[PDB]
Amino acid sequence: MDVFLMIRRHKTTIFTDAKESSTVFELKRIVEGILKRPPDEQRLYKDDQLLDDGKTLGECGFTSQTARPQAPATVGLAFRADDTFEALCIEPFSSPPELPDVMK
Amino acid sequence: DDLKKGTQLLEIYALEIQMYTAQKNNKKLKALYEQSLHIKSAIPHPLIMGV
Amino acid sequence: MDGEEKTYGGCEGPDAMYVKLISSDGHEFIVKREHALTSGTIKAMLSGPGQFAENETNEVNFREIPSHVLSKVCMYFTYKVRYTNSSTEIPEFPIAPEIALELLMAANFLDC
Amino acid sequence: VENPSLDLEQYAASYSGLMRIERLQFIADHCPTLRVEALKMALSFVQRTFNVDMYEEIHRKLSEATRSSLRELQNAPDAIPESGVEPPALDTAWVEATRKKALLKLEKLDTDLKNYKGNSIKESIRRGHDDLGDHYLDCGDLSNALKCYSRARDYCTSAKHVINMCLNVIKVSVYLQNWSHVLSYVSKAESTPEIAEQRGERDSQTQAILTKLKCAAGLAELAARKYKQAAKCLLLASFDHCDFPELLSPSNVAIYGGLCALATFDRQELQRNVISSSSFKLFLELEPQVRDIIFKFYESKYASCLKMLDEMKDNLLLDMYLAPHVRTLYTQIRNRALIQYFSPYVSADMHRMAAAFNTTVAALEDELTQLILEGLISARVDSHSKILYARDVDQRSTTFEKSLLMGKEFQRRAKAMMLRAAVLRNQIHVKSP
Repeated sequence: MDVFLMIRRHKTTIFTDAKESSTVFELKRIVEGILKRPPDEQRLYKDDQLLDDGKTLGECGFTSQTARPQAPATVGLAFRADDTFEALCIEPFSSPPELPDVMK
Repeated sequence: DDLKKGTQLLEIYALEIQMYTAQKNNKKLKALYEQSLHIKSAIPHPLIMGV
Repeated sequence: MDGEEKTYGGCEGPDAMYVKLISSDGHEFIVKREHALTSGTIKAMLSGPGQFAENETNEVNFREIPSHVLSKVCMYFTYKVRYTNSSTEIPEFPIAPEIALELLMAANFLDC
Repeated sequence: VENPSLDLEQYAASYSGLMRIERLQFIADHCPTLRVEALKMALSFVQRTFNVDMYEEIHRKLSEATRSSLRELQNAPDAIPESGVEPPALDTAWVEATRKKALLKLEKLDTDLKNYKGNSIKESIRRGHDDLGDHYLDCGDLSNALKCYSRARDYCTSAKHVINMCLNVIKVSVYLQNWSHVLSYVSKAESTPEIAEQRGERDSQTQAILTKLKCAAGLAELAARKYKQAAKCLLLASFDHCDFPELLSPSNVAIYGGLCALATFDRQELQRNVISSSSFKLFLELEPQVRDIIFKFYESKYASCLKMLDEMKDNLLLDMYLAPHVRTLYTQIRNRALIQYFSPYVSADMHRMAAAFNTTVAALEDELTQLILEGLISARVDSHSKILYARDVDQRSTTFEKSLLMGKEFQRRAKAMMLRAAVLRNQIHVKSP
């Protein structure tokens, strides 16, 4: 039923819970109370694509099999550095270290 | 605990039993028998008690 | 489109509603407060340190856990809390061979 | 076989969701006469709350019954739905309209659920879980329906909230073939309300609570081939619920419990269970064809009790769950009637038994072979005179020899145990591998 998403922006993930087919404007109000920023400055993206305020999460592609609690989906974040978007690309996680060869 | 002879709640249910027995409807006679136990615990021994 | 939404609802909270977890590569893992109560070392930091339990400055510094290890730890906290107090299907958790050897050492440290 | 005489109004108004569609498709695939009315009523249910998984499967069977000339449905449909009634067809602009309308209803219910959680109201959250659980069933999300009912368990505060929640998990566990989960949930729903409230639902009762908990468990016990446990719980339910919106019909509990106890109980046990109990008398009075079976079985009337069994077999085969049980329950009732009939006899004639069961001499000889190996009797077939004789051994022969064989194994196993304990004394363990 419930789906979990992560808002990553320049090596900074934000774990925020939302509904399956909820409005996009409702998700921006939750980040306002944690970042002390107006919701009009944030911009949610999905696979390098600008979303709309009139649409919902269920119409884009936020299903139960995709945004599972065990493996959430990456959500883009873009602020307002001047008048347009700011961030767009993030950085992946690090690589695992060398495994001990004495155990294999 | 004074005078008796005067029951209305049990007289209505007793009149339906004499009518439903002619139509052979055991589904309604079983429901009317359970409702007669509450009134039987508050009446002496008149004539409706034997019906 | 349709449907009535709530402006100040859901899981909206101040600085005391979400915690902060500092990784070893510079990543900042900000999760909920109820999800960090599964472990033992993280829960001990919120009860202390210290005579100030709540001060809008709660943070977790992990110098031994990098970024790829804490990425599965935060997902394991949500998987453990959500899949309780119910009776539904529980899918299998995808665990990599290179991560299983690292997740075992982190589970014993976090007491989970 | 199939039966053209069957009431489809009561069989479709008893269940809802996926059970109403599956029960109607099995009738059309088995009965050629009841195929147009079965597919028409099933297509009308797709209009309310549209979907995309159950709208393309129903139309697949309609095109194979009207366009194909191999079936009898050709002179009336003429390979076109324009024949008397106008069922919903399937075109290009219909596969897209049935998907956009279903997704619009999901976004409206999901948005309202987030607002109810922010108001800190446990009554609005529990009410919204029932609407989301039944919506994902008709669409095709079998895993999303169990996630909505499982979250409503923490918002209970009364006895009616636990009963309404436990009844929803049974509907999802039926499609998943989880018979063990149904038996584990009916026990929890019986200890909280203490069996029909704490006083019996005031004085008069219109919809009994015990009947709901006793009817949902009978469907899972029948599919698991458990006729002994299903016939012992269906007798406690009474006819006081007036049909069901999402459960079995009241005209099927008398057959489910009447046919299960007829194969596991004899004649003496039937007069004390399905006859002495006043709760099962209300269910048997609705269908007089089932009450005459018990009376004919007690009066040693196996000739008339067998002819009435095959007459109702064509009507029970049109069902979905009772259809696969016509080959396991019918063979046990016929075998039980033959054992009880041969108990007072000891030298029955083959010519008299063949004329009583409406059979012949050739079919009667084959029935005696399957009655000795499978049954618990002891008869002998004498082919020299065509008379079922009886030749049993002495009571002292099968008792002295059985006790002597057990005494020899008792002394052999006791002496062999001393040999195993002998090597365990001088420090000699296992050294073979």
